[PDB]
Amino acid sequence: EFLDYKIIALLHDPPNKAWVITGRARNLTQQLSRKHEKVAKYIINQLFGKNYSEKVDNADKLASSIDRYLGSIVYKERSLFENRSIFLKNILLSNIQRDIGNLFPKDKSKLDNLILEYKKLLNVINKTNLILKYQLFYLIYELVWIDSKYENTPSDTRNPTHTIFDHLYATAAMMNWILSLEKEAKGYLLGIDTIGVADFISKGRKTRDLWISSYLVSALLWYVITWFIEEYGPDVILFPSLRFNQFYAFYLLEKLRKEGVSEDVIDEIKELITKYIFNGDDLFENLKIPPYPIIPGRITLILPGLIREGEEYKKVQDDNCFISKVKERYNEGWRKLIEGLRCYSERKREDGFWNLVCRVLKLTEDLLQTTPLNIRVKQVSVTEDEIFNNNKLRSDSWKIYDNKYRQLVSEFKKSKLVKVTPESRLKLFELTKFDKLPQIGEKSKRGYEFCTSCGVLPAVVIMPKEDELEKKLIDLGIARDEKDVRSIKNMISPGERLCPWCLVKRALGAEPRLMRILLLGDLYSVEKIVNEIVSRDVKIEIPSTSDIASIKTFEEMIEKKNEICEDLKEEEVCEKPSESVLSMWQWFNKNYYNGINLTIDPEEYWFSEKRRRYYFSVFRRHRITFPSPYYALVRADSDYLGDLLEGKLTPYLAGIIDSGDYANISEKKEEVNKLLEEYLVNAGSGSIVDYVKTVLKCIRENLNKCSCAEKIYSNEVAKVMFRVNVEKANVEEEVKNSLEYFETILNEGRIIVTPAWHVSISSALNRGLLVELELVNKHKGFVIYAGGDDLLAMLPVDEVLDFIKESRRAFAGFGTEKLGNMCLENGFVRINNAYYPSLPIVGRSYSVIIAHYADPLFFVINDSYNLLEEGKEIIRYRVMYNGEYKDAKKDVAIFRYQGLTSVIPLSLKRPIVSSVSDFNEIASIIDVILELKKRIDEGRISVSLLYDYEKYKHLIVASDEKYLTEFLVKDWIKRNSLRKHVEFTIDEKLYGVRLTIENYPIKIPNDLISNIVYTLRIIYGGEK
Amino acid sequence: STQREYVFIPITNSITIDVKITIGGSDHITNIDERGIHNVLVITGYAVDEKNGRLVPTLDPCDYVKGILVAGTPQQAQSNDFLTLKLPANKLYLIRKKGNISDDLKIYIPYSSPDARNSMKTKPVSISDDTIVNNIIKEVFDKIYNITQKEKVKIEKVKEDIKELFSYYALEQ
Amino acid sequence: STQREYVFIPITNSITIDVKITIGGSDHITNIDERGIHNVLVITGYAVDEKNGRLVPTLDPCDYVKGILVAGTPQQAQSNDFLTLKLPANKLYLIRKKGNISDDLKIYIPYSSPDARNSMKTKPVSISDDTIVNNIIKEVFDKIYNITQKEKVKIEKVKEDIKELFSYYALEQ
Amino acid sequence: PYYAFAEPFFIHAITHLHVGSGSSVEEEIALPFQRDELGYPTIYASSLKGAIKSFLLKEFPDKRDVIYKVLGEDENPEEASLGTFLDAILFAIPS
Amino acid sequence: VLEDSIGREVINRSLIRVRRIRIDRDKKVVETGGLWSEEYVPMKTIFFSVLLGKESKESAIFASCILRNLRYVILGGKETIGKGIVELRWVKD
Amino acid sequence: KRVLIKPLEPLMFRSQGEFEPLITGSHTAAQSLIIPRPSTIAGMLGYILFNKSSGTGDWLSDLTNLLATIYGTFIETNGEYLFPLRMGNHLALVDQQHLINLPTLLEKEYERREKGIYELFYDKNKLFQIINHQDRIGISIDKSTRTVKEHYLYSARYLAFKKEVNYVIFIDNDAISDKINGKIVNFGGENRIAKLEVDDYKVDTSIEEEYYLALSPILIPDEALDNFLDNISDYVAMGKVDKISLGFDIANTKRKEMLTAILEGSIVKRSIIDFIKNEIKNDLRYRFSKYEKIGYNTLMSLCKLALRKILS
Ligand SMILES: Nc1ncnc2c1ncn2[C@@H]1O[C@H](COP(=O)(O)OP(=O)(O)NP(=O)(O)O)[C@@H](O)[C@H]1O
Ligand SMILES: Nc1ncnc2c1ncn2[C@@H]1O[C@H](COP(=O)(O)OP(=O)(O)NP(=O)(O)O)[C@@H](O)[C@H]1O
Ligand SMILES: [Mn+2]
Ligand SMILES: [Mn+2]
Ligand SMILES: [Mn+2]
Ligand SMILES: [Zn+2]
Repeated sequence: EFLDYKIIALLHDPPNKAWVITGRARNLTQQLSRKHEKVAKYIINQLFGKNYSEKVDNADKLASSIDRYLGSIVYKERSLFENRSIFLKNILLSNIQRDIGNLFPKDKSKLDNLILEYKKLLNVINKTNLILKYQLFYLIYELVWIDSKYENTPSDTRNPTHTIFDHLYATAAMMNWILSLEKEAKGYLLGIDTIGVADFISKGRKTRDLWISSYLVSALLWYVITWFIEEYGPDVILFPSLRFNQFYAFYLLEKLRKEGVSEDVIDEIKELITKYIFNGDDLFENLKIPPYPIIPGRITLILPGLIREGEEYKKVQDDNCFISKVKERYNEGWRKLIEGLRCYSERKREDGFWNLVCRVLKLTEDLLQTTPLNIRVKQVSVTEDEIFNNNKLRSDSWKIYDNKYRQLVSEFKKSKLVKVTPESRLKLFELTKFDKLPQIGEKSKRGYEFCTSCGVLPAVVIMPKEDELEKKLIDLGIARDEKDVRSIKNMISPGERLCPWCLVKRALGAEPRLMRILLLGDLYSVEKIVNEIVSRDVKIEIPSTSDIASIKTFEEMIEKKNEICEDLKEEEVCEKPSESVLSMWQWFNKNYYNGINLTIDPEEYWFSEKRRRYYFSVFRRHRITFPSPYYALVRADSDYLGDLLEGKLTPYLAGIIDSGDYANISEKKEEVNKLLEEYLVNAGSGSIVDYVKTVLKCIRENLNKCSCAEKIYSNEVAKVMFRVNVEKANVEEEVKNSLEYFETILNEGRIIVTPAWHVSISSALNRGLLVELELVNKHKGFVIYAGGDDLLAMLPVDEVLDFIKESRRAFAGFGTEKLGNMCLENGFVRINNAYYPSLPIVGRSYSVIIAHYADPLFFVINDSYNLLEEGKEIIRYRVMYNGEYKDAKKDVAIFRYQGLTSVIPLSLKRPIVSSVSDFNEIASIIDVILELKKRIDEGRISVSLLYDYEKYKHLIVASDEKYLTEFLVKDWIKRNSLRKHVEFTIDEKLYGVRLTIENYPIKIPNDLISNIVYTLRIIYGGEK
Repeated sequence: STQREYVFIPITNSITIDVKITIGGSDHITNIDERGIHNVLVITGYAVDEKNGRLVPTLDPCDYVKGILVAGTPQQAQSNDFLTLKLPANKLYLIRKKGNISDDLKIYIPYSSPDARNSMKTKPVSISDDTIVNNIIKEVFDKIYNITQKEKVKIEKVKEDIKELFSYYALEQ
Repeated sequence: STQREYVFIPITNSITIDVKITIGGSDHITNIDERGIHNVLVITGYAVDEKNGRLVPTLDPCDYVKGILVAGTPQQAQSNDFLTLKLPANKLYLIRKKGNISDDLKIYIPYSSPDARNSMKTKPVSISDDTIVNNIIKEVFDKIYNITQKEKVKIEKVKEDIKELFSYYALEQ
Repeated sequence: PYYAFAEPFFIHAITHLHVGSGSSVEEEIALPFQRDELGYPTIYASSLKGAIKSFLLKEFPDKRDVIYKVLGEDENPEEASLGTFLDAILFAIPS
Repeated sequence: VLEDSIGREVINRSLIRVRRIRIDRDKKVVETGGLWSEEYVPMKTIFFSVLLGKESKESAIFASCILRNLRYVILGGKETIGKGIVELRWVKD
Repeated sequence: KRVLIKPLEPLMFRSQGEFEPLITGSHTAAQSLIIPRPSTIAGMLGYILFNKSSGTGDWLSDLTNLLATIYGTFIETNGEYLFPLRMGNHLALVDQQHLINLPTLLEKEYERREKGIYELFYDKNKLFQIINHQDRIGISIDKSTRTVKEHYLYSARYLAFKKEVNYVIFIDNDAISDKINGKIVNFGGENRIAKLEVDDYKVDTSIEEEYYLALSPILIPDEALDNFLDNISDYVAMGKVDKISLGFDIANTKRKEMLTAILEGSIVKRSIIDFIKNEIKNDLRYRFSKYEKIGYNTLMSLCKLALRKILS
């Protein structure tokens, strides 16, 4: 029968929840006449009536931690520990609050207005797709709340840690478990992590191969979870939270466009999507796909013990259902994609290139059966024996979701010890021995001619070398005339050998619209997607490394449009843009319709050999700086994000409680017991903070079980009797459970995780994603992939220090400008008065590679990934912890340039932020290096400054006097200045900073002040 | 804590009658749950005394004995030929674990002469002679866990996987 | 016709006397050619007490000890209590297997009771602070080795490869 | 067989020498020499072979056959070379 | 033959490490970012290596008349600065 | 019995495909393997002992007409046998004493196990004390302009040896102990040079245990894959499975075949030794016999230096 009434699980407690409690004027409490959910009941008008006996006695106590922080008697009675004000504390930082103010539904009329806005978007849907209205509501319930200006509320002013939405979505996520146990029995946790993504992304000549590799990584997982989001609704994914998800919103309004919905209500929500889920650009309507791959190849799911095909939900039949299901769904996604590729190819047997796609797909189907990228799926289960006592929840029924989650991840660790590359699933013995290998091109005089993109698989298509290609492609199976060469040579550089998987990549990159095949997912038939793709022909141009090395030159040529193309207009440069092309590269769209043909190939014009005499002379006469061949590959990631999601303290002190300090926490007892109490006391202003710190004074110094609570029960029993409507007396035990929970935390050494924790984290993660997206585009970068914590973008070597500074400060949630509609503010993200938290306590590392535009992207990507993953865990710098110099691990910026390395710390305080004074210390050295870079450009300081510091370090390190080191650096700068009197004044907190290493081939100066000059040498080598 | 006895599971039964308790305490060591035996204890450096079943401690860090940890009293005929140690449950080599530890478990251990009368050499051994399998199942494996062949209807996934999982080292002495 | 004694190296002066005879036997199964301390013995499942240095056997393979062989007798207030076993010179574990195979390996190891009155919370360590190296080079590594002071001219590298060739598991109780 | 004969030689610098490696070392130098694993200067066998090959191809601009046989071929049509160089290890620097 | 500890200081002291400059002709002043540093190995330095050769009837000619004539060759870059001349003495004395 | 392959200078063992100028607008590059695949050492020893009219199309039938059962390869610094140890993409040289307690270390629970593997691959690792990749960027110069060509630049990360190091392989035959001892081989790629040393060295082989160490890539019959990749966690404890190419043969000038293998340093459980025998036909046995002959399916006890083939 029909079940899964989580629509009220999303509404049981309204977003008007904190003002109706401790009201200022008390109007809605008298104009609606068991106290405050009256409002939500009134809000229940669009769908089924509210069930009150299924989501407050469970799945609300189990979703968030408030049930265990406050106590299950003060949690519900909601009146015995009060406060006037209304704050909101960052989940990771209970230190900084907010001033909520009052822009919320007060009148009995405006609430009707918001109901009407929900209705007009939810009244055009019928009831045959019962699940589709819940689907769209899951997304727009917050977008409408914040679109109309309304600041969002915490779960309770007694503990302002979770925003009202994360609590709601968390109750909904737990409802998957609670329905599945009020029914017969089950409860599930499904995790999926793609095997070796770093190796897969590092496989491609052109950037248009990295882009589609990452896009496939995101899209295959999107295809497998399409089944779940349509089956059990969207709120089945606990990572990544799809509340601010571009892929999800795209799929959602595309499915809404499907089946027929008036194209007048589709816009009312498309504007919501384009403004907030995106940042204010609807190019995904002009590209027909979400422009950025943003799905992390590692997802989680809360699965219920139910299944369909009884036309409704029946109990699952076995305990191997979802593993097999996701495996077959994944392989099915890949096979559907390649089938659509072959269909779209046959639809264009002309154009040469697609003809080759045809005549190689038909030859290698038996080799394309295996997906180029496999996954690794684990699951953990639970039964009502664990969260029930035949009448209610158990005590320790809260520590279940943790113990299961902590369970699941451990399994992954086990499977991780063995890595099996995808190329091993093939069967290449009879091919590579008995010459059965299909070979479009020259049969290699030496066996079988390995590929050039993946470099590991035998190549199928062997483009000849560039000696005389036109007479070399016709007499071979590649071409048929002189016309196809101008389109085959357009996407296969002469000389490239291509494997089946690498050629499939090249073909998908020829036009990135077949990806919809996977983005929609059993939604349209493959032929229906292809027939759209073959209907419109708009070109999607992905840059190259050369197009990004030549950014500043294109810029300088749009500021001299006519003058620099007077002598031109015979070279197809000032040629008028004749097509309707567009790119996911925002800087490209910003130009092109600025006078210069940005579709040219710098490899063909000035990065070429037969030419560039012409172009050098041109750039010379018109005061144009001839370009540099170097771009910069920036890669980022958060540190100890797994440890974070597991609730550890390592993200807080990254360098002290390292990873083996949880194999035995007793050796780090002092630091955990200081930090956890510092956080717990600091979360919840109210009237309970004193109560809580008295509970901790009890726990502190191992005061025995309730042999001490008599010190504290007073502080509750004196207060429980401030209210009379309290029905029964239950204060004899709740004060015991409270310190039992607090001792549980302080003795396990980590905050116990709950679904609220996870949604609150992995929503801020996508918000930071949306922020860094607009950050990269500001610095003329090109986002290959950027999902939450990670990032992989190609920028010019000129705006990489600026970008690192800005992106680091923004990841903490602290900036200066608005980034679209995400107006970030000192640890929060203000979307038009809605304060969502951020990740200020989390450390983020960076790995910049200044690479020649012609370096092989395979090795560049491998070295970037290796530098990050290795250096971030092997180098230690002097950090101050509670006024005491210790050693730290993470938050470094590792620059490399063909043999020059440098590391730049970004924390200098091991708890990176505990106040609001810290938000300027963030990456405060990168702006020092910036200041120094803007002195050498102005010619005030000489570049000898970088080749002179050594004869000053040998004296500056043996020194223990600050005011002497200051004179010494001033003299090192004085001796190398060119103008009257420069002023650099290094901040004197960098002196004595000691970087170290655990004996790796990375060479690094042991002082930050020398890493600064090495970073400058790297940057300037980038302009060579 | 409730004490436990590591009993190697050899082809002989000169250890079968040493530990008595059937119910036990607040836990169990193995768990017969349709996957096989669980929490098999492996002691390295300690070969087996085939006759007069005991743990002959060699200094080779390579010989491994396969047995099981049984619950409770050693029949009180010990404290001269056996020895007692209390481990945190983390100093043991348990194999394909299922159950849950109690973070503290009294362990008793046999011991034989270090055999200064014959060259301490060794050979391997495996679970063959399919009839002697059920003989040790019904001799001691039921004297500790009698619920075998009683509630479980399966005979292959728990009862006929020992054929290659139990392999110990006999002195030939 | 060759009996050796197994001696360990803690940071404690508790094996200050182990043997009644300054040399004991008549051959050396251990060599020092200034390049390394060859043929040093390690055993698994044996942690060590510091004061009255006694390898208390905890059967955790993650607890070992690196100790050298020397001939002699355990003060003859022992040898009825320490371990007395013979090995066929094919099972003994040896680092830097460059030395001699005597084909006759009797060995006496400090061996005590597990004494289940506490838990065996073990603790490893690596030696440093050459004063610690020296207060045992005095009492052991020159007491048995008249070879010392003969080639001891590069007297440091013979002592530097002492550091990364020895590590045990203490109980800190 | 297969290196039946060997000829060692000293490479005595007549002028200063620079054999670059890009910016290959963490040093105060922008164009360092070719370093060993021990940081001592060296001349890679590739540089030595290429330099002597290029020199001989112009100092005996008729033995192209012999030099191409021993020191290998340039164009794609090739065959096993039959004389190799070992990396030049620094012997003695002046002081 | 110095000890390895002081040898790698004396030697790193023998290596030439110059700073070079690129001058703006119209004002005879250094161009911004027109300064770098190099590293030559001193005159009279000695390197050692071996020519390993198989026997294929070209070696009998190569190693007999080509090699007998070689004394000076040019190694490495910057030969306009005159930084490549070197002399090959064969170990036959 | 034992053979020491002492490199005279840094060596290059490429592992991937093209290393030549093919795309006009990009440099090439390569990276060396720390331990040469046994195909390399087999081919070297074969090059030493060659007859010029045998095979011509087999490259290992006639090669196995020359070699004994080559046993796996590992490092030896100063009598300190270093052994490869591989995690997912992590490769470390660990001494012997850190492999004994290893099977128990991966069967420990979560934090203990991860701390152990971390200190092993990161702190008790000795790779970076003996070997560091030394990059060597080269160029091609066209005589017309005396300058680098159109991006004819290549970066080959060589293998620098920070100290006296050999490679240890054992070979059954003794008649060869004199015909390769003191030979200056052309070991490895890029025209590098090594020297051979031979001395009789008794090594114990016939030993069986529960956990083994892949001293050499364990080849898979290319049909048991679906029977193998499904239940991988039941055969290898830690390590790396991958698709490798057996190399490049000289007599035919062809890239050798491609086989899924279990790379060096991986830890295989005993349940695999029979499995392959259970999952191999009668003539693929005749082929993998030669494969094991040239040194591929080599194992080693984690307790003692006891080598063991698989199909033998
Ligand atoms: N959509 C994506 N596009 C590109 N890279 C991604 C994407 N999602 C995740 N990654 C990266 O892939 C890696 C995933 O973590 P991890 O799984 O440890 O790496 P892996 O390369 O997948 N290897 P493995 O750990 O064995 O699965 C990280 O480097 C991520 O930043
Ligand atoms: N529990 C988790 N859930 C989801 N993603 C995770 C989890 N743990 C790690 N990841 C992500 O998986 C990829 C690789 O994680 P990884 O970086 O290896 O873990 P980490 O905890 O971030 N430690 P670190 O190496 O310091 O970064 C990145 O996308 C991580 O953010
Ligand atoms: Mn992964
Ligand atoms: Mn991370
Ligand atoms: Mn990692
Ligand atoms: Zn390929």
